[PDB]
Amino acid sequence: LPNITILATGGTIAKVGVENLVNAVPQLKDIANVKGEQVVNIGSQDMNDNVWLTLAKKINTDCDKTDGFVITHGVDTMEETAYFLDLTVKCDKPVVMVGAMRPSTSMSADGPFNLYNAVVTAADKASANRGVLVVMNDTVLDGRDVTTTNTTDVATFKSVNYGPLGYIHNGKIDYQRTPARKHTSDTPFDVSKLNELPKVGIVYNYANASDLPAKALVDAGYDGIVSAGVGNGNLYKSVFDTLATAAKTGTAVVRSSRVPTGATTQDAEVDDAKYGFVASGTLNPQKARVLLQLALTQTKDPQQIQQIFNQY
Amino acid sequence: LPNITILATGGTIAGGGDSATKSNYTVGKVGVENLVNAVPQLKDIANVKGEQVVNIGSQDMNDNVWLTLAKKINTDCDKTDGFVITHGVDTMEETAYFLDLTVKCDKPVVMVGAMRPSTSMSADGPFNLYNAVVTAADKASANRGVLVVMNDTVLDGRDVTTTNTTDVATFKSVNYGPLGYIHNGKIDYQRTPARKHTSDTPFDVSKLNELPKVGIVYNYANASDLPAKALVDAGYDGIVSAGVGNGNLYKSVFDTLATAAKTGTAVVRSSRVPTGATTQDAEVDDAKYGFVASGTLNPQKARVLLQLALTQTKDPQQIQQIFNQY
Amino acid sequence: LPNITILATGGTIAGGGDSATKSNYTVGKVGVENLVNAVPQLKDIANVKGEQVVNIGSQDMNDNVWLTLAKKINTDCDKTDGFVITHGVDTMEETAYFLDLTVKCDKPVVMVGAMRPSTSMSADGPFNLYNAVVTAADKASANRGVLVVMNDTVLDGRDVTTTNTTDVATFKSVNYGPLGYIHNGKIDYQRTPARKHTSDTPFDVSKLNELPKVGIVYNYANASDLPAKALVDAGYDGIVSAGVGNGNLYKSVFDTLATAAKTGTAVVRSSRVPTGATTQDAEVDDAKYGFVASGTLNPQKARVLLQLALTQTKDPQQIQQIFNQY
Amino acid sequence: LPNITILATGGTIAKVGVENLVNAVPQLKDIANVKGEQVVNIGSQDMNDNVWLTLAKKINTDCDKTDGFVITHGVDTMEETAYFLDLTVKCDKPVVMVGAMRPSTSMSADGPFNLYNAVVTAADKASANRGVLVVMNDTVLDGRDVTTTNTTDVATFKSVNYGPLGYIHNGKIDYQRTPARKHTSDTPFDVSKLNELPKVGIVYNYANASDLPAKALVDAGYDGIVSAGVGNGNLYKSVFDTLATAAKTGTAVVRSSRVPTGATTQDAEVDDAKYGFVASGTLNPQKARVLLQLALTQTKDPQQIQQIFNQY
Ligand SMILES: NC(=O)C[C@H](N)C(=O)O
Ligand SMILES: NC(=O)C[C@H](N)C(=O)O
Ligand SMILES: NC(=O)C[C@H](N)C(=O)O
Ligand SMILES: NC(=O)C[C@H](N)C(=O)O
Repeated sequence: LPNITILATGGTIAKVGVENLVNAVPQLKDIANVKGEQVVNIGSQDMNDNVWLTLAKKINTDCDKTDGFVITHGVDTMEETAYFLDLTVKCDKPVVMVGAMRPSTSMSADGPFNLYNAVVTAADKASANRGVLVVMNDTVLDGRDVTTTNTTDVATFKSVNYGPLGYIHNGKIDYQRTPARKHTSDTPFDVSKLNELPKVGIVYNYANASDLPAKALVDAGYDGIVSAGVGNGNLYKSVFDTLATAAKTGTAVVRSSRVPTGATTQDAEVDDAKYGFVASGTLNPQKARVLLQLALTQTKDPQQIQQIFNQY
Repeated sequence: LPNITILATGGTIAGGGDSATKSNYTVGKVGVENLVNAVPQLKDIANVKGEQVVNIGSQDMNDNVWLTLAKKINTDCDKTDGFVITHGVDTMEETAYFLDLTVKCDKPVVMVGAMRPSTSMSADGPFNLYNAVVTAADKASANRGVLVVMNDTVLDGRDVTTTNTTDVATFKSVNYGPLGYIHNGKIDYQRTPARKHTSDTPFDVSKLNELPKVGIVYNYANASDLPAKALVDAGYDGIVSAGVGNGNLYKSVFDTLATAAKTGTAVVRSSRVPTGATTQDAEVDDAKYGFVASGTLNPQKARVLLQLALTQTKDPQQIQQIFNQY
Repeated sequence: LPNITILATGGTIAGGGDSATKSNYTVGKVGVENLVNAVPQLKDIANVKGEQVVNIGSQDMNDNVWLTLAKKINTDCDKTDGFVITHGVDTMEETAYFLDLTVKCDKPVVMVGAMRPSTSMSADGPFNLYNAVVTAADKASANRGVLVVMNDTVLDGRDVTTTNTTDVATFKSVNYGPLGYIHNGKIDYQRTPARKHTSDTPFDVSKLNELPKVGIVYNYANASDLPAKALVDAGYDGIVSAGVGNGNLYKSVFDTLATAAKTGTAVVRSSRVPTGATTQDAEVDDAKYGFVASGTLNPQKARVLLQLALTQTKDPQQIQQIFNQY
Repeated sequence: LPNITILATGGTIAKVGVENLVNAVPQLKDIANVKGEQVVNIGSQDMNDNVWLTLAKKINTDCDKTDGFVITHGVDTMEETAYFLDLTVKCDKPVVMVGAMRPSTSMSADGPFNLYNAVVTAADKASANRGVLVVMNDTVLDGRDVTTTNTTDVATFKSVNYGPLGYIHNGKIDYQRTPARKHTSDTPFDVSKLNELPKVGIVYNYANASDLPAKALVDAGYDGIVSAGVGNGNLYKSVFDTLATAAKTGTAVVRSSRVPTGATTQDAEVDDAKYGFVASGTLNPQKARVLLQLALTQTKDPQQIQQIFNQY
């Protein structure tokens, strides 16, 4: 039976401790020897750079001591942690994240079977070399494309652009897809000796949008700003003016979109080369922030950041 | 044949690039007469009159174009059988909900745009405009509130949103679904929005020169409170939170909006999550902080209702009631 | 607290396997009392009374269980405040539309099932049944026709379908969207089906012992006409075509149904395609062949309406009118 | 510039001849030298075994004479032809199928840009070794998972279980996925010397379903029957009884589902081993018929057919 390490971080799936979660699912003994460690116990709405750095280093350090990792986490920023670990984890043994939309005490609580299926996924050797995974609602989702689509639905987690890697049925996964984008040990991002990440903020676009958010970030000397643009990454004129300034003043600017699916493209309405802006592609704002932080540990050059956004 | 007025505001439906193949284009560069003349079959279904209100990308849409549109429809109601509004896709869902809450004309108001420019191969704008006129000319379209017609579908202004950056099929009513489908110039309506719209709302913009100041802040891991603080320091009437999950806030953002709400800033919890209600009775004690829960209203759509709510009241209980009825 | 009757028919909500982990299970093996007793919180929202009508997998649902359900609801209407019907997922969308067209009780009728057996880890059935009772007990649920409540969502019997073989979230109203969403025991209704249902339909099954014979044939490349010929040779009252695309037929299948329609078999074009109307004024001259276009009705749902239509009339024009109103 | 062969078969994208279709899109000269051949001019509702056999042999024979193939086809059975060619084509040069929901003469006709994007896809060398493709609505879809989801929508074609391979924007594709299931030259199906396929029929399940369709197929001595089951591939009792008989009497039986997404699984309500039935997995009825016909050119053994349904 596989040795599987659960790293617990909190979320609705749990204040409840790592060992209690395991004990609630005695069928885990059927498929793995599971050891639990508490990393934090926080709502993922309070997830932060320090936790991300902790997790990346803990998995990188303990890779050779276990066969697989399950990370119990909140739903709210699961998609941000998953893509951060996707880009920084050098362990090519399965790393699976799981949470729950309903608490332990709720009718038809989703947590137990979710944890079960996450351990099935971490225990499957076919799961190796697919990068960091999210397993929710009997589905195996790659850390780059996966996102929460509904505020309360148990089926919230979907890979809305490129689809899932595999479905789980009766403790077995039929894997039919693997992410082409470079992940884990195929990325140059090395966080082993970092204690902080570049400061990257996100501003929202809408009708009559204020430039004051964008100006507060520039005024604070932020390393990068992601735009949650309208439609194909477009910018209200005030926000465009403040970000045009930012980009030629030592702030990297990424155009993403508030629109829940599809790429922010080059060659549409915005001359990215003229402004020194970067097109996020299918990365939504919060994912674009992840990659922009990491790109900025290697470069400040807008053209080299665009190459990163085309590769990872 | 019914009298239909097109009020043009620009958008990619009125855009052009130098190639029919290349994705490059500039917006709001073609007049309404040009859009009308690219749909020769329009004569078969309506007496079309075009007026050019503005010629902008909807990325530059603003309060003043909203007040101008609402006042014009309300003023001209008795002069026409229906309105079509040519507009950009990017903020269509915002304009549509604004007009849905402020127009008192109960004759069909239909918005329409296009994802491909007028210059491109298989341009979507011509059939979209044909289908928007069909809808505007349909007696059954009346008393449904303000509509968006895109990709053979009639959507209500409240739930309608753009779901994809490039796809001609992008416009969907992601929570409650479309009102009807258009085939061969006919509509089978099976739904009407229950939320109050148009002549059933108390919002009157006929005398208004401006709208209350409402901003949107994004939540994410390690979110800066600096955007929230910038809006509070400029004395904003309202802030909408694009929350994570069921409208949750990073602790820094939480503390700044809690403080803001105690000095009388209106604060609405919405969600960055593309579908589902931001509910009461979740992780946030709204009554305790004087916050308002957006329901199915996404952050940009919650702004619209919060701006109009702040023209009646600054009370968080009464703003909650408004978010439960409109 | 309102009086709610559960009429149990079996389904996976009443299923069990020897493992909480393994996918193996057998259906309709648990009584209603057992389902009631696994939802202790039901006492908080209703006075629940269970009656076991049948105990079957919905894969074995049939005309006689449909007549038994409709007659029982109609008979007992005055004895209760609402009905919940525990049923399998597989044919729920068929039963739901049958009852939507035949029940004259305008008190909430709510159907509910589960994708995981009662024995499985994170079983969906207990919260599903809680949420089906909430809906049945909600005064606002009345006059909406027959409902399906699954995964925190209230769906109308006409548009509701199962979209996934295993997913707890499978039930969706794929053309016109849900009626409301349930959070913390409360419902925000924003839609009601416009098609006529319940006390607005002319269909009366109170005296009926049987339903007219209606079969379904599948279209595909190189489709055999043998299924179609088998139904015609047994003198079927109606055939529904699961067409390709916009309800198109392979030429062999076409020729057999054309022939059948000229001897008085009712023939409805539906589509194997999971969303969208099978329209008139496409590739098939329906008036020429005496065919009927199903609209948004999928083949199994078109059967339901064709069976009930054939109890009033065998005329293709009047069956077309029925498919345009119900 | 790539040499690209268009094989025309009909559909709404066209009675209009192969050369007229090309001439309507003069921008094709920008991206390929395109030669057109008329194979048939039929509505794809009348697609048939003979056409499938023609196409497979024509592409296999002409592989070395061109850089890429585009097949113009009706929407209605596009998903059946695509999966047939996916399994029988030995050319690992791009094979792209395209159609249109609207005719040439319609307002905002989709055909022109659809054909353009199909040639972009056939001309891209990154398209090679992904198996037979469908390009519709700016999307590249694998021939196995792709299906029509709406009767009239231009965006009808989707890979509803595993998602698309790539999006097309400005004549370029960002490919992020490839089908894992074995296709083209990785399959043993060889149709080069076949003039007919095994007779496989499809029967529909619903409440009070007649056994008469299933009995007519058995009575005709059909080689196989696919069940479009209810839910997870289940069978109305009458249909189950007639198919239990078929399976032990020289008819292969495949359990598929009328439900538009998800696998028909083993280990649910049906003892497949006891009945000698095969579970289709994510193959819908009409796709299951494709693979069942081809499996039956190699074997009649239910256990060997199940292995085929687990591999292709
Ligand atoms: N269901 C959840 O996990 C929500 C919670 N606020 C979290 O993300 O931690
Ligand atoms: N397709 C479009 O219309 C996009 C454009 N930027 C607009 O919103 O005006
Ligand atoms: N989940 C389910 O209920 C499936 C079952 N075969 C039924 O329809 O009775
Ligand atoms: N749009 C289409 O192609 C439909 C047509 N009946 C076909 O498949 O040939």
